[PDB]
Amino acid sequence: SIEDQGTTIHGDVELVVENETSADVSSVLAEVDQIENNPVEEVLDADDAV
Amino acid sequence: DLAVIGFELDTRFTNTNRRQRGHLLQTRALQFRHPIPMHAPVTLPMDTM
Repeated sequence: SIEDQGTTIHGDVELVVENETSADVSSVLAEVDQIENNPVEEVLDADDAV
Repeated sequence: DLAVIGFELDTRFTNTNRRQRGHLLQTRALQFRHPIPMHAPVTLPMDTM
């Protein structure tokens, strides 16, 4: 399926046979995971660092 | 007119009453940021057939 294929040279063709097709992309964008773990680079408190 | 007119003393308080705190120590941190760039490619063209 197109979701699994990567840059096919000859190409891929699919027919939509669905009456409806929801798309939940909340977890697709990679920056979201980076932000969720660390909105900003984790830094120790000044006293904890020494 | 040769005479002693004044003086200065090397006197200190004894801080049993801790009126003078002196110098302060405070912990701080600086952070530096080094983002990694992409560099120009090198290509090996190869026959297509």
